[PDB]
Amino acid sequence: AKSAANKLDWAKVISSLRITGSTATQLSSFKKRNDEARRQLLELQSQPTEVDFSHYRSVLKNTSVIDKIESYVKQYKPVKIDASKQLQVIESFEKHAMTNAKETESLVSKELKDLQSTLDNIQSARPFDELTVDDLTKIKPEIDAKVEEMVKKGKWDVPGYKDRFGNLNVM
Amino acid sequence: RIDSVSQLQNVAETTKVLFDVSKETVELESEAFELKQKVELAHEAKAVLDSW
Amino acid sequence: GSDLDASTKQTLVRGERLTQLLKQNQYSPLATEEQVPLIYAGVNGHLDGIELSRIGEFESSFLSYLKSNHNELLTEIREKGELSKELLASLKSATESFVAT
Amino acid sequence: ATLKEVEMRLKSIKNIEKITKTMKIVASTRLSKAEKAKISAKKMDEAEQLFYKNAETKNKELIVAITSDKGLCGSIHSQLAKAVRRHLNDQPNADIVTIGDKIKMQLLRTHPNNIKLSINGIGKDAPTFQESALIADKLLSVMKAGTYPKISIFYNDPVSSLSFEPSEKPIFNAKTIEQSPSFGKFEIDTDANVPRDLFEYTLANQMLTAMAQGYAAEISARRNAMDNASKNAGDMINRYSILYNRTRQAVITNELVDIITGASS
Amino acid sequence: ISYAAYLNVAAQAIRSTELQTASVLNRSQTDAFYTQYKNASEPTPITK
Amino acid sequence: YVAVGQKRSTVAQLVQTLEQHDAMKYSIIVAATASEAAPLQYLAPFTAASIGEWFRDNGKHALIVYDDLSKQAVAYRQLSLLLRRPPGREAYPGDVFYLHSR
Repeated sequence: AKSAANKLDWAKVISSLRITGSTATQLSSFKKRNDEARRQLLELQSQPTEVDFSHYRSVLKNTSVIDKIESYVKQYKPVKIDASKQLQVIESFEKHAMTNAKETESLVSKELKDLQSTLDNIQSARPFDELTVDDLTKIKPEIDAKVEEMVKKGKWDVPGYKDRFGNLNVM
Repeated sequence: RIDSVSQLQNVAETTKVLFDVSKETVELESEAFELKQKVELAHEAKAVLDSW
Repeated sequence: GSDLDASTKQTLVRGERLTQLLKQNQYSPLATEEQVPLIYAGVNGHLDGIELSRIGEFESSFLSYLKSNHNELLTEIREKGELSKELLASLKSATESFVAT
Repeated sequence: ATLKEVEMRLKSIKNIEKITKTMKIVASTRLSKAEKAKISAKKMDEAEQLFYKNAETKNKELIVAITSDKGLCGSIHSQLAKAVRRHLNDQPNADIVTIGDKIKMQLLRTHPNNIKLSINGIGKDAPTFQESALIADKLLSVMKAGTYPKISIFYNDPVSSLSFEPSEKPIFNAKTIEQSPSFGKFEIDTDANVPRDLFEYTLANQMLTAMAQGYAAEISARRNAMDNASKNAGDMINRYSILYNRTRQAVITNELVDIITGASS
Repeated sequence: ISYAAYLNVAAQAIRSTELQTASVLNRSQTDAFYTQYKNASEPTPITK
Repeated sequence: YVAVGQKRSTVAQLVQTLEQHDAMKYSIIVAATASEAAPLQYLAPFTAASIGEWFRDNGKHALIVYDDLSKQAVAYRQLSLLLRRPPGREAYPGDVFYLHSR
């Protein structure tokens, strides 16, 4: 009933915890909970929808006013208009949402498998001893760019080299 | 990085279910408004009959 | 003017919360099925940390929360009148869930 | 009854009176030792101050404070607590090192950043060089005491033996000692560790003196307090005694009325 | 080791031939646990 | 709910409260207001009790509030003192214990 919605909702609350931001997500959840909690309290509040003209008409001596308000109740048996009012806007918003959802989903699925491939590539070929430094130049011309820039600069100090590889010095 | 990615992955599909469900629930509350108005009218009718 | 040690103040802190838990306004009876959770929370010290002022808020809200999700749980407490393993675990998880939020 | 509830309360007040009497006497006993110690301590300090005076040394800022670890000391704890807060308006960032549970709690509430080091177990015993020294050593290791170019220590100076005034003094810093106007009239080595040593040595020696002053103020204050306690308790005895006496007569009267009523019937 | 800590340990040792007063011994035995206080917080009350 | 010795206004509010919470529809309210006779007050718990016994006899389970039982004692005190029975402790006749116990 309401419990299917609310179990799935709260399961999503602790799932939404996983993602970041929810400053106005929670206001949406609050609204759906609020009004859902209102309608159940309404439905529990409920009186019978027509007079008990069994007891309370046979008490009354002032006849045919019970028949009046009976006819007034049976008149207003048609309550008022109701429809799916969000039926164009709910489909539009969810469509837009769905587009975004599929976009994120496809993106992360792609990225996941890319990360698997990279993880596998570092595992199946891990250079940490040898592999030509010429090959490191071949896989990255960033090497030659920096080397050329350093030679052009006329600086043979490489900063960063010193902070994780010592310097042999006699001073 | 895979860990970050995995969180987003599972969320991305499943959230659409709740998105729909929550709005669907709000539709049910519209129909509940009609209930409230029935309840009200009846309660009032009973009250007057008691006053008589 | 006795300067209490922390162990005594664990008791004291726990104790204070129980006192706030008991209070009930005149002409406001409660359903026993929903008095069992409140005591579970208190006795299992989940309220001990919770700030003294907002215990009443916690009580109100907790009941609302139990009405929302664990309304199945409440029905069982009505039906079986002794807490089963499943109920104790369900109740423990639920209570834990509501300590923050 | 009235009679019994009066009587049990009157007994309670009596027991309280006896305890406050007892405490007051015991306080006098303790006070003699406390004061004796304070003389010796003060003499010892004065020699170090002799150097500092001639040196004219002139003192982030550190705050160290000293009070009892336990109540029934009087208002030592809270008069110092208030005066720390006052001098914490004179520096909005200082690290307060609290030697004493009573000062610890009060300051800990007001700024829950500043409390950086705190001790516990000092106050129970009369001050000892060993304790002061270890705290000084810990002040150096944990807090890096020399780094602070200001240090000030708080204690309660026992102005008169019926009074205690919360007091502070400035502990001199090693940077200061170096550059102090006189430091050259005094002669010592160029391979001297004299700043790094003399600072440390007076870190404890001054601190012990402060503890001796504080402890003496604690014991003095409790003697005053327990005396005043005895007076207040006495008043309560007199008040419950009159109540007891009246109530006793009243019980007799109430019994008599029942008897008369019976006799009449 | 701190210079004054150095002197302290020496003083404690120096009360050891022996003839000594209880008050000396009390003066040479510590009775405290320093409660380090983090920023509110407080690392363990290590025996001083 | 048995109400002995209470002012008409308290009682009237009480019956109103019970109707307000719509809990009047299974209650019996036995009343002996403050004005009402000390003999009627003395008799009032005991006649409430019999009404209760009708439930008890029927096998029905019910609950009887005797508020205030203290006012029964005042009533019996008056009753005895004008029957000129020798007055007990605090002028409550001694068989007040018997009255309450039975």
